[PDB]
Amino acid sequence: DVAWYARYPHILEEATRLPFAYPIGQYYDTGYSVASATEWSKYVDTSLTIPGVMCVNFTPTPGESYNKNSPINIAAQNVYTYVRHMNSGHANYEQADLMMYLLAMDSLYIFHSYVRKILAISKLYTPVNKYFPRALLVALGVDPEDVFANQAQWEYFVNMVAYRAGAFAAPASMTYYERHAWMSNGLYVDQDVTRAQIYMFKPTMLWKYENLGTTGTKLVPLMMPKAGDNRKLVDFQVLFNNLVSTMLGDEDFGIMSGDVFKAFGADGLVKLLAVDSTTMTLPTYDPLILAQIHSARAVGAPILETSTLTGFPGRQWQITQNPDVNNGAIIFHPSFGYDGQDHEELSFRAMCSNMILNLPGEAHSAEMIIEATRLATMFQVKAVPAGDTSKPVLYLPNGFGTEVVNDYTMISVDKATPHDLTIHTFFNNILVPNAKENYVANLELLNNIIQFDWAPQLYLTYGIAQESFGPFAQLNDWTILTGETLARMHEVCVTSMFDVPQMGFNK
Amino acid sequence: DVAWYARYPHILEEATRLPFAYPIGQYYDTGYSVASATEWSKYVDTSLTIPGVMCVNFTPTPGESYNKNSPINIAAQNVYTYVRHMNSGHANYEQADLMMYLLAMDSLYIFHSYVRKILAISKLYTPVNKYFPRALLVALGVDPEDVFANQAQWEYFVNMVAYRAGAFAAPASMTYYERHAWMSNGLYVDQDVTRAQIYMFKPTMLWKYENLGTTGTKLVPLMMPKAGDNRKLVDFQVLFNNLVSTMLGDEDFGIMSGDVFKAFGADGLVKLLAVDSTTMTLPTYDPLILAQIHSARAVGAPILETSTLTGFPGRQWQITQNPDVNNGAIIFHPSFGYDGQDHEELSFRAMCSNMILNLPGEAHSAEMIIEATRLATMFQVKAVPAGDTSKPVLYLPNGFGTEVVNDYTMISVDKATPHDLTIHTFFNNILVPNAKENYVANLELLNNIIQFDWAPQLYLTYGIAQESFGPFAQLNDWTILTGETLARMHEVCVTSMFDVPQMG
Amino acid sequence: DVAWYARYPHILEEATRLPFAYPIGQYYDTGYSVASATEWSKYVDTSLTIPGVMCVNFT
Amino acid sequence: LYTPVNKYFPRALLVALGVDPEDVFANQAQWEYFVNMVAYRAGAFAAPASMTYYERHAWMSNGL
Amino acid sequence: LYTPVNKYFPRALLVALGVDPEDVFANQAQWEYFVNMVAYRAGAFAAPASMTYYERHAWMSNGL
Repeated sequence: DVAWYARYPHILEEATRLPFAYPIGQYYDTGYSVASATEWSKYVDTSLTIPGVMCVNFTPTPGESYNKNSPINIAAQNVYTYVRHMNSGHANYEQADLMMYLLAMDSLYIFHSYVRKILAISKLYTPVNKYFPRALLVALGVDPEDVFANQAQWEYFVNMVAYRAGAFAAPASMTYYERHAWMSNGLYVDQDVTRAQIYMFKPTMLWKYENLGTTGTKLVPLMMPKAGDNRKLVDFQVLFNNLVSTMLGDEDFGIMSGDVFKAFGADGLVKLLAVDSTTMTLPTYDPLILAQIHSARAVGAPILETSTLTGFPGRQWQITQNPDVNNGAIIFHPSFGYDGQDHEELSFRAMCSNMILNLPGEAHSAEMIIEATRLATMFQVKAVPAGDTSKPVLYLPNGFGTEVVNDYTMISVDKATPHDLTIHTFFNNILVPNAKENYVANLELLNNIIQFDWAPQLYLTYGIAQESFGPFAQLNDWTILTGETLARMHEVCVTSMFDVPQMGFNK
Repeated sequence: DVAWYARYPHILEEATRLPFAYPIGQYYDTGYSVASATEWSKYVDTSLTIPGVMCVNFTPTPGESYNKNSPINIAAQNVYTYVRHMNSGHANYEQADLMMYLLAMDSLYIFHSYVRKILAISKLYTPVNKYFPRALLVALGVDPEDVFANQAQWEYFVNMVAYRAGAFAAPASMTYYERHAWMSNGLYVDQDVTRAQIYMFKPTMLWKYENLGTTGTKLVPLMMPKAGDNRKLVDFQVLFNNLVSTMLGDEDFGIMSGDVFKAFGADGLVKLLAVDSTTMTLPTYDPLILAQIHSARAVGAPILETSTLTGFPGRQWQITQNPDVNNGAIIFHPSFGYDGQDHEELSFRAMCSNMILNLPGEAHSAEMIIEATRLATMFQVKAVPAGDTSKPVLYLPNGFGTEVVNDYTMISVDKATPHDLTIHTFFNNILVPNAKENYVANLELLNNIIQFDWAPQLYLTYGIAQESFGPFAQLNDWTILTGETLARMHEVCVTSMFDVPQMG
Repeated sequence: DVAWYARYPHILEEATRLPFAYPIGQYYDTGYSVASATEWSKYVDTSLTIPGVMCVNFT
Repeated sequence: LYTPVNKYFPRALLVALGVDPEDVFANQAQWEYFVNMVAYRAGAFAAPASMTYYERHAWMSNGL
Repeated sequence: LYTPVNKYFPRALLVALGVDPEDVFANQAQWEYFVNMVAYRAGAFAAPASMTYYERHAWMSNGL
């Protein structure tokens, strides 16, 4: 529309001629336009730190369960009828034992997907992205040089995990295993461009099986390494030995493995595929994963048996069953809002309003709405403290999906020299205390988060004003979602996950 | 993928039936998910306000001009030897008289586009955007109820402006006029959706002609209504009636207009669009103008003759032409960084780093790079103050386009009752002092700004941290742009805007 | 009957898209329309329980 | 009986009949043997089908 | 070799051959390359293939 540009294309061509597409992964100085502005030292920001990795730290859940009408208890009955009665299984276990076995197999498979993602990341190098692979190895909690120096041992340990897992049987058509394996074994770009931001999913903990004999059967948390840990292969081997120590000597699990093998055949079982030296993972583009990560809503740290929570004596996360308690129901009723410290993280008050679910476009198909709400978990009531002096504030949900988000971990480069990698972990809620080195740090945090495209929505609590700000995101087509609607969607998605269609019903 | 959903499709159908497409322009209360949480009053943000209007407040510039070797003095020479060699005779004017006439014609055309947009906005209605049309009328500075009550007089005034300014001749082959008409006669969505957010361009000031007789000519600023001023038709009539007061029955202006009419024919003149009580502009999607908004870069308030600048005397913005100064050349070097007071607005220190040209995709053509940098203006040095004491800090650029951005104005809804329109005026740079109330207010402004898609990139300085934080914008394929590159691009675009295809 | 609904059918479509057919057998909490009303504890019935089985016990 | 839209199926109907619902799920084959043995033992006796007493009681008792 | 129907696999068969069953699990790559290095070093010597002594011993000591 400017006729001068077509009459002089050469002048326009040598006029612009700009660099365009700097490799991300390293610090970039912009320099000064006013050269005398070194007298205003910190008042001129010449830094440019583009982040690369946001790791979503999750816990695998069987859904919320406090009575026999839970989807996990209905699934326990539905799979026990197929294994025990429709296929003539053994009679030395109940339905809750079979479902606890089926839940421990999931933690086994998530560990396998985790270590093979560690394997496949360490072979990713490109000139356009200097975060590959080291920042992604840091976000998973390993020593990035151990996987380089001991690559063959890692590569054979992953295969040995997959071979040892063949000692147990678990149905393949149960979509719980497929969803957890697809979720914890993927690199996801946020934009589908050349040098995009990477999303990952790491387990915060796994579920460790514990036998109690007469007084039931537990699943306790086994903590996974966090992003600053620098764990070697020996640590992951000790973790895998700790995960299967209570499972290979158990005769109940041997009987249940034989029964699931007999009921579902050999081709109807979960098979962990073997990897080789040429096995590469590539970061794909998936708009459903991004629709999960946007509106993912973090619950906080898992509560442990050794965690000090004043006013909440026994409230550790555990999937329990007892034939005396709740007439043999599988019970997972966890408290949320814990952050690892014996105080109140009072930014969790910002999660006490109704959530916003915004999606791309205007279509909003039914399975798109059921997929975008998987990691969203709203609180319903406060937990009641046991006593008179309570330091934290714990919350009870209105149900949740098969995964809850514990927190997020963002890997970026440092603004100051020597520009190392920076690890910041955060909830959806972020408290900004009244100190000088909190406001510009939170602003760096916010600008690093908005580099990620379908990021989680942030809730910023300022302690100076005693005021939280609501959903810090750009909204396109949103709904205000209440707790009963999200509870209905959660019950649907958890019922679909534990459904086993290999049972030949008409249905 | 999931075999259970195909077995019970009615469950998945009825469980996920949610009302989407909430109308924007309203306050929405999300409610509580924890019913007890009313004891934690401001710690639970149950509020949701989406903004609708970001008005880019611009000033039309001729480019930077220090001497006769400037692009508009070269363009004055070019258009004067074109016009003089079709109108053979005894001309009573120079190059510079003709070019200052052609620059006053632009302020007239931008004023006509401004009041025509005021009329054409007032007929806009959408049930899903409640910002139409009162927020767009508040952002332009007009009282919205005055345009609805006095519609026929507004239409008569706009048709009379188009009839009076349309009596003068200006060449249509000069793309200066077409660019200013494309900015001024335009409603632009940031995304191609129905509940999109609106970008507008409004002149901060216009250039007012005054003939200095023997001592030359001058173009002085005439300020426009700012947002929330509730200006009536009588105020815009006063603005028009001192904009064209020196021009409307004038001898020399008629001679120059007749000369331009004989040089460039009737088909080669700038046309003015008329209104007929059905004229309605619609918000279009133009990613070329959104790239300029993304790389836009505010320079501050215009300096006037009445402005108090301690340590800076005689720094007012003017397109001056004196025959005894600079060999009779058109001179314009405005001083930037002024915000309307005497306190050294030290958010402007954050504009002393080099800029980031953010641009989407992976392939960037030469026209796209030369068009996206049009509202970008980087400071180069500090202006030297006259005196030991100096309250503000001013800056000199390395050139600028045919427009500079002075401000941005955001229109959203108030979260407190009643939910009227809130008006927020800001630069690219934003100072956050050490007070309790303005941290969450700056969060309100930041989240309001990120609702707009290709918004200008922000710089945020803090009081107690004593540091600015850099470009607050989601990046893409970017590049770091220096002052000499932007100066070359500004030279190219000031040359291309004022170019006339000549015969000589 | 109403000529405005035929002019803006998408507004009427999206404004009245509600999830019906709630499964029976569950407790449902309706919530509060007045957020302050938790100070009036049992005076606000936010509960909803639909029964399912009536067994006629005969001889 | 199972319906995802009625959570009273089947435990509420088993509680209303007086039976422990988990005992019927755990001991399904013995329950089926007991019911088939009741039908085989009581089916050894003769009662006239032209008496509508039996059909009315079967219509009430074998009915949801 | 792992299967749900036979809990002797593989540990009892590793015990019957006289190895630590956990060493072959924890050092699988080193075992796998030592076997190949044995097969490569044995190529330093020549022995006839049609002599059925080698075939019988190899088929006998490599079978379950």
